[PDB]
Amino acid sequence: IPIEDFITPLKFLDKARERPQVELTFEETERRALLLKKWSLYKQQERKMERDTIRAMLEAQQEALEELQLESPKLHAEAIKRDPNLFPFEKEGPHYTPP
Amino acid sequence: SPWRLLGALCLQRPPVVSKPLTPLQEEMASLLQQIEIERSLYSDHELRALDENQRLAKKKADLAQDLEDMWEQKFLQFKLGARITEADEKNDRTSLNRKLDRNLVLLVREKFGDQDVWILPQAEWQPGETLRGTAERTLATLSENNMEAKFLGNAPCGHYTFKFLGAKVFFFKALLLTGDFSQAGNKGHHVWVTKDELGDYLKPKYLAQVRRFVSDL
Amino acid sequence: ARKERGWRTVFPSREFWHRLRVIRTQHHVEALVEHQNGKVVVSASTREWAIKKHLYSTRNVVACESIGRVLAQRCLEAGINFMVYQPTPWEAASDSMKRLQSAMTEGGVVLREPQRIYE
Amino acid sequence: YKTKPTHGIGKYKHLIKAEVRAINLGTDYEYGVLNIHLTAYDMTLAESYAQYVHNLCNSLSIKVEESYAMPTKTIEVLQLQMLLDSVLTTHERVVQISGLSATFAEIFLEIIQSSLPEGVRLSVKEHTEED
Amino acid sequence: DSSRASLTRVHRQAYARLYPVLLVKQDGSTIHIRYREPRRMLAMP
Amino acid sequence: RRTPPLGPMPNSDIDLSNLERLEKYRSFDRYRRRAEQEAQAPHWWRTYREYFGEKTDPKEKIDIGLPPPKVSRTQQLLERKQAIQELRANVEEERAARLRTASVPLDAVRAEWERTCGPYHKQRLAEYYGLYRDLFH
RNA sequence: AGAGUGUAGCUUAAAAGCACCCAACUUACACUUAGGAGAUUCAAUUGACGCUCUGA
Repeated sequence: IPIEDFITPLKFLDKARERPQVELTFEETERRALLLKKWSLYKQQERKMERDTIRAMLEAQQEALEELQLESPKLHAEAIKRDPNLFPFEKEGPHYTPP
Repeated sequence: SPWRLLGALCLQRPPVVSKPLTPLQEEMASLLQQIEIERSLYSDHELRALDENQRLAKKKADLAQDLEDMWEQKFLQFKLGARITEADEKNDRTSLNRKLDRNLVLLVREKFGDQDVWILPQAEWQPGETLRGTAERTLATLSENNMEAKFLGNAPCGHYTFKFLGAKVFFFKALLLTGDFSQAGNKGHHVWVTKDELGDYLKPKYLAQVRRFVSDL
Repeated sequence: ARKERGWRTVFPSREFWHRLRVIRTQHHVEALVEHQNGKVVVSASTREWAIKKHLYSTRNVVACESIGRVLAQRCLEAGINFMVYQPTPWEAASDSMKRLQSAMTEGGVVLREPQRIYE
Repeated sequence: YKTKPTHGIGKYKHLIKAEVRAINLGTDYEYGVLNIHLTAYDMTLAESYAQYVHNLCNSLSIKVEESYAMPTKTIEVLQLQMLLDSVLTTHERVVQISGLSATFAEIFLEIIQSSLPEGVRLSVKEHTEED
Repeated sequence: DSSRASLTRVHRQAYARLYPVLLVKQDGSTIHIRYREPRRMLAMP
Repeated sequence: RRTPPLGPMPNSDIDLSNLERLEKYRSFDRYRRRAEQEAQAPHWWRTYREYFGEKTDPKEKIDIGLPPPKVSRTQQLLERKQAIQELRANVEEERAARLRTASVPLDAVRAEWERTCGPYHKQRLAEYYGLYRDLFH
């Protein structure tokens, strides 16, 4: 029985004027435009770094594969197993404050 | 074969403390706060405060901030767990209570004819087990510690050799779940290290090219 | 003159004499005036220095408006007064093409060809 | 026409296709259809990391079967000094993916756990009985 | 590393103003979570 | 009765093994670009271009013009670029571009268009009007 | 110490075309719209800075 809170609750009917201050200032808009462009450039840098990480340690696993082909094939098989005892993974997110 | 099948591991303590934000990121947390305040609707606390203000105005012509104050004072009496682990541990690089915003990896001092230096924990492959078996037996043969820790998968992670008939190193990756190291004053120096200090502890091709697969992000 | 009628099941319609075609690449904005046979009559690009040295960036609605004013001037100069522009729905709804069409109309070209005199 | 060399030029139903559980590859190995469960006490943070992992899986070409929802559970925490109450909500996202090699499992596990945000439960399960 | 998905806002047309709140868990540990009331500390037994 | 094709089939170099791996047109614009390129490709069957297009002789129409002026591409791109970042360093240019109120000097544009690329466009329009066919054969 | 070399991620492109991000929409993806960031390792075909490969 799939029922979710994607629906909007009935309690929002007629009082949205806690912020009738939709008027905005020109200096604010200029700051937001320049600053969203800075955010775009920053996320470009972060994505470039994470792609470098992906490519690097995929290259590491590849070089592992050809060295293992150089050495031994049963070694190759037992390092390409599907190890169905470690898939049920769980990890706590990085906390704000330590215990 | 003129080679030695030697495995190694990469036991990593994950970051516990969330990484502090850059100036751009804290500015944009503030902006996201501003715009969600602007584009929300229907705060029940604000309803209660405004309605109580209006009825108080009616009574004065003819509440919520006390609750605000009391949660503020209980916030100000409650202390946070201090995150300044640099001050909490001086420079004790062997302790697990070091930098919690970053990711850590184990390293052991060892002596060898080639290099009497810091290495990742080693074993020589017995012909009747998986190199995952060599990984868990290194975890068993480390010095008086219970790491309840998880292996990321039966797949190699790093491959570095030197010739001395050739010692091949079969670097892994493991993940410390919640274990710790008994006998903290160990005779064998166990350092917990990042990449920036892996620069200090690991010099060249056999041990410093591990920057290919150590993950700092 | 004959307009190539037909092609009712495909896009674009080829019943015209001259056509405006706009190519919005990821760096540049290109605008072509081309006959029905396929020869390019007039072209105007943000690829050229003469437009590059006055634009801040070659991918703006400012870029499209500038290339529209340049191409409208070149069309008045070449004598091409009537053309048919065939945009996709998202193109026509886009602000770049609206500023393009406004710039062309205020430049002086009409984006609707007159009807053929059959009799 | 059938007798002409240009026969079958307008064929498209071979280029298009229209009308798996615990898949394997034998000497190679590949995981089946698997669930990235991602629950949080924050709907915002849960939806954000679900969007992140969906975009990353599209970027590095793992076929996401579907991104769906598992219901918000509302828990009332009761404390006394009748007990005063604090109501918390937990919301759940599932990213169900299809083609996943045990070779690239280390790529994906390491990167997702490193990019995991503050206080989001990340657990990957087999799609066998959860519905 | 824990920022990429953390820096977001509520992407709903109709939503309440949720406040930045630290909740404690029983080992004594605080997480930034959003709550309807301005109560800054939430307690978990 | 069948006849083998006289050349490669159109959708023949696409691998049909499993259709879920291949990258895909998710856009009518991408398909339109690919289809226009394929339409401009020669092809060995009967074509609207064959029956309706102008069959000009492949004589590689002879140039009887002046030799082109010589320019130094390195310093040309250096001065073009330095103009680009000085205009991108002017702060009000960003404000005009973002507020969509910028403009362009058409007289200077047309003058240095005559300087740089006007000859080729004029040659193309002369070819379209058919002087090189009529006046110069 | 010696070779393959050298256009941003890619191109029998020559300063281009595709890839690639941020916002709007979308549960999300995708599409689209608005924006964004970029490259020719340096000196008159060679010479000398950087990556990869080989050895000590």
